[PDB]
Amino acid sequence: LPNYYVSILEGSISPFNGQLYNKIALTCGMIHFKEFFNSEISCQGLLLKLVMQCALPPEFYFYTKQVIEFEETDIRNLTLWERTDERHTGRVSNHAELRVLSY
Amino acid sequence: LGVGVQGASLYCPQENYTTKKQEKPQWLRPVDDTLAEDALDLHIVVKSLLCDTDAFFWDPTVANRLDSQYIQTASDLRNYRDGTEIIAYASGKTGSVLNLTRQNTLHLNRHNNVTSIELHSPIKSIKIPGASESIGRRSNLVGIITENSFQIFRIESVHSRSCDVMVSSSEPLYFVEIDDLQVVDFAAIIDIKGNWSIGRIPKNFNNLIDNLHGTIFDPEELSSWKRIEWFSHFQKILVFDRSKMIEIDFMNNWQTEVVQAKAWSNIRDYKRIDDKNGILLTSREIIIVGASESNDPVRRISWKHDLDPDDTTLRITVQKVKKPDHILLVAFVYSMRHKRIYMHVFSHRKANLFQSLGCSTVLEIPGGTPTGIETILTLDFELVVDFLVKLRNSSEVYYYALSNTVDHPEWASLFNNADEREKESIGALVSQIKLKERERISRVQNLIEHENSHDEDKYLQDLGYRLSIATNELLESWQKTKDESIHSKLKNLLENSDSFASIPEFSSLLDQFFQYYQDQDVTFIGFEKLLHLFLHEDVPGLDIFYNKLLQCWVLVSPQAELLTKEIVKDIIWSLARLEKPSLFEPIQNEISRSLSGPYQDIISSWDMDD
DNA sequence: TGGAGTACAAGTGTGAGGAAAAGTAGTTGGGACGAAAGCAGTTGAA
DNA sequence: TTCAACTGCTTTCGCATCCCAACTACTTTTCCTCACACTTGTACTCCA
Repeated sequence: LPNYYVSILEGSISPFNGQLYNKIALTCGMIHFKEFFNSEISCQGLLLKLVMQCALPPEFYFYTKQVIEFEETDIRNLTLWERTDERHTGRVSNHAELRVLSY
Repeated sequence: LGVGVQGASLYCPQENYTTKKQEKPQWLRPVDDTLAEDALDLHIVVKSLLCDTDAFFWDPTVANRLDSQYIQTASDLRNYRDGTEIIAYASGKTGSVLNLTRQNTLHLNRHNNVTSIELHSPIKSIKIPGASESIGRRSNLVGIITENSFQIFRIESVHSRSCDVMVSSSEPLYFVEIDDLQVVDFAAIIDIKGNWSIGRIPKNFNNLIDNLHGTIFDPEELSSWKRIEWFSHFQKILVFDRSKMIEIDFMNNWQTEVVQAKAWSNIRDYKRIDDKNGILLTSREIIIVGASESNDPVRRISWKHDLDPDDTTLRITVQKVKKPDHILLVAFVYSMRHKRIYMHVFSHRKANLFQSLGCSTVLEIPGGTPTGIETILTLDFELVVDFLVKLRNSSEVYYYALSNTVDHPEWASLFNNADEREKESIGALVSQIKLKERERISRVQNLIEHENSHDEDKYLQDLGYRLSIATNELLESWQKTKDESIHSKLKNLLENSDSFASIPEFSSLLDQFFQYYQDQDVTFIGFEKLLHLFLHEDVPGLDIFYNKLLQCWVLVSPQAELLTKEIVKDIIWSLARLEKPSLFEPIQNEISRSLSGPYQDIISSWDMDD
């Protein structure tokens, strides 16, 4: 294999600055994740993970579930976001797991 | 006088077993390596306050913003007094306002009055020359360096009845040539970017350059860091860039290049140790304590230590420790990029027997990086030593003693709007949840009121019935739509999975629901072989999964139970993907895609090889 | 009780950057068993 | 009638200048990941 064909193949540097999230969206623009897979984040697990990170009183688990209900389109079923129109990044930061990081 | 020298140079480097032996056959450790022998030396900070007030590069011309040393004024000559300690630091807005005694630790005095002499130029260096013991007295005059001029201050009759230091000043000479000067030292003797001259200090403040000057100007050194020091009282000077040290004696016309540091290192800092023989140089890659020679006071290049860190912004300060048998020279290098010090211990005896002991490192405050570190002279085996630091990006100065024996406002400036009509309009939501939670602590409390009832055994017999026929409703679409050639929700029922009050029963009930579907188009993913991802251990069950959280959330919750119950009642309904078909459905979707791609992607798609 | 100016963000083209393991750039090392005899036609000068 | 060089012969078998290489450099082969300048409305009041 050629050297630039294998320097891409051997992982040197880790995915950084949202390089992983862009490659999710670039893949979902190539093949559509909708109408065959469920773009559904188990956000109950993610908050329970984030409760178990910093040992908080678990009422903030029940609060944050209510908080996302206040501001979310189709309350559950969090949006995995394909992109094919632009090569730009989504400045709204429409990654659903990245959204819960603000919530 | 030990043996292993070059004459030109002299090494005791980093743990490489130094290069001499006399072989003194005297049964008294018959060897005199430059490496010495003792026990350890651990250092402990004594953290205390003293006083208060594009980014990918850094300015070399800015040097310090403070100073601290014992000064003996003009009226202490005739009277009995000997030595007063001062500290003069820049202040203000752009670093433009330059402004005392020791009880047991150095602290600001009683009347604690800042003597704010005012300037109109950025402060870029604040230093005294020091003193001499051949002159017998101490200097009472200090000079500072700014962008617009060069200034000299003269400290006259420090007061003891009022703790107020009245200060006098000389003429601030502006620039005849428009070139930013760098370093002052006296032992207006200054170094401009590329050339130097000798300045004359007057006796009369009630109302310059001499006729001799020199230059070191290099067309291929690029930086703006120079430095000057007088060497060994002969009125020899030492001039620096980042590439060579030139020795110049203006008594005659005599100029010698001594250090040439272009090839693998660079000159970084140069402190003149109050010892009028020994003086310490910080190169890159090596620490040099090159002293003065008794035959010709030119340079006794003494035992130097190979320091390890590679950096572009290293400084040094040194403190002598005078013992009656020998003289120590602890050397403290510090950087502007991180938060560490690095030390080394030297010793000196009568026969120019410079030695070396070892190295250690300690840390600093987490907010900022150090930018100015100075040792208090302390008026002059359990080594004690004390000094002050100053960190960059904070205008505080603390005091430290060493004995032998993270909040950012940027996260604060992201919340907290000043909108009082929007204050409770935001704040209603924190009071809205005061309602919604108390219902949930009380409604499942009504399920706490009941304990394995037949009335709720009926409620769970009704549960699976609308899970069986709902599956039998969700199965019968996929068989007819199976010829798609190009999973589900399990939240279809919104009547139940809210008020069921047993974890071991519903775990069995779904296992009771698992056993029912022996048929095709229906498979599952087992929870107990997958529920361990939160506890990060071996969790083989759903019933012991509660038993881990049962001991876990005891203290931090009022009554601690149904909240812990409801989340365990949530997660199995949070992974509500139990609607896989049989094996047939993705396997028939494997074969369709390779037909659609060409015969070039046939050989490209082969799993399971070795 | 409509219009004149105008910053905040939704939204659209231009090249510029990043990395590696392959190859190629100048010096120095190094490759190479023979100091035999009486004798004769030509040939020295007398 | 002689001096001085040209002269073939001692045994009897078998033994016996051109090329290469070294190490460290610098470079090319390309493929992958995003930004930087432009623009219309909308928003907050602006002067009528």
